[PDB]
Amino acid sequence: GDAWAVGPVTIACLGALATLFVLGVFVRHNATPVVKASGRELCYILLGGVFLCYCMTFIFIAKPSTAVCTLRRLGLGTAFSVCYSALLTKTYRIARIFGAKALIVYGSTTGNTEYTAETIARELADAGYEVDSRDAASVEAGGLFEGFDLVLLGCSTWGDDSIELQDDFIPLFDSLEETGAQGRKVACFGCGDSSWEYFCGAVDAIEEKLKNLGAEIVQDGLRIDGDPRAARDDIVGWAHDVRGAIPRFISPASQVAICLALISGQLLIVVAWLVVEAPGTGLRCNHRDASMLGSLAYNVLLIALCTLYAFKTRKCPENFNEAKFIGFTMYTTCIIWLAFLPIFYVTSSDYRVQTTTMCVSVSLSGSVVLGCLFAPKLYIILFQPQKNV
Ligand SMILES: Cc1cc2nc3c(=O)[nH]c(=O)nc-3n(C[C@H](O)[C@H](O)[C@H](O)COP(=O)(O)O)c2cc1C
Ligand SMILES: Cn1cc(-c2cc(C(N)=O)nc3cc(CN4CCO[C@H](C(F)(F)F)C4)ccc23)cn1
Repeated sequence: GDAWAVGPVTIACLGALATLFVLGVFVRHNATPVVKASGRELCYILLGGVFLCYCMTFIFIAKPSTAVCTLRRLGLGTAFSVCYSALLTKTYRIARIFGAKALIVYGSTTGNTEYTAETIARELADAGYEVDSRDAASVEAGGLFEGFDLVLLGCSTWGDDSIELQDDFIPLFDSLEETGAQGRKVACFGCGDSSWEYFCGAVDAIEEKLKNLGAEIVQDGLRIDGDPRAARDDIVGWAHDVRGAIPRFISPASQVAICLALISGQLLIVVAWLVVEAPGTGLRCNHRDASMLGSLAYNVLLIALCTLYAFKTRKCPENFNEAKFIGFTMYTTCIIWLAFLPIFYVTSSDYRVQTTTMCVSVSLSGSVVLGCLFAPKLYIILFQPQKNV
């Protein structure tokens, strides 16, 4: 009578041993760039989740009792939640540190502010910003700041007996109300000369109109004297605090925190369910998974939210394109869940079939995380150590 359990137990043991091997390779090479360069704590949380997926088999195969019924209810949702919260936090981290995007609008005649913007654009590019540099002469005011996390306005000072903004910049300055500067993080720069009474008067003028509109001036204006090439060290130095506006780093403790919050969401659903509907029997558990689908809905949200963010952040090259492999993991995950959920529905009337299918789908969900995400990571660590130094 235990024949039906041989196949699922074999998968579960092979899968558990693979997950342990992956953890072993990772912990042995813990300070290595492949393991350190991304969400290290998140990849250990993820492995724990994959280990729990395989272990769920032993709970499905077990004879129903108060303890087994508790474990099943609590575990099915939790196992998945650990995986999909670690994965969502990984893509969320990628989306903040590389998702960030900046816009540079400059007004230049002799190419001085046009050079300042080029060297600023390079420094921001180096900080994982999708930088877009645009001359003011070829800029239309209406909704120009929309979609941008950071906006840098560059302008030289002109006018003989008084201050005057650079020729190309004036229309943009005149219709500044229309760009969407309210609540936007901004910073001004510009080239001028100290032989002139009002050194960089254009910067002061732009800073002040931005202030009235309700813009968030992150840093004080960069006012350069003479040739910008000789003040290059201060330009790049100014770029060090403008890049700071949108965080370029989420701390290891913060990653763990947001991941633990999302897992806690599942816990609260399935613990609250257990206290309302007391676990027990009388062959079968008292409260089936179909009696309350709130645990499943939460994991479907996590999968949906994750797959959205994974696709949006796919082209990121950080940590040997881990973003691409999270993509594959997630596209494969959707396919498993879209194929199995209808099977469970149309098969709900045969318990041994439900149990057996659950052993296959939960383990397959684990195997996909090991195959798409970890196997490529493993191949570099073990067979390409020169690429891991
Ligand atoms: C007609 C004229 C007016 C200027 N007025 C000012 C001024 O009031 N304040 C200032 O700091 N620089 C002033 N300058 C200096 C220019 O801003 C400087 O040459 C600048 O580096 C040009 O930058 P751009 O290539 O970005 O246009 C003036 C220069 C000229 C010839
Ligand atoms: C890949 N994979 C996901 C799971 C899984 C996961 C979860 C969860 N807690 O996150 N809860 C499940 C509940 C059930 C019960 N069905 C009874 C009849 O059908 C119903 C519906 F609506 F889905 F059709 C639901 C079945 C499978 C569940 C297993 N494998």
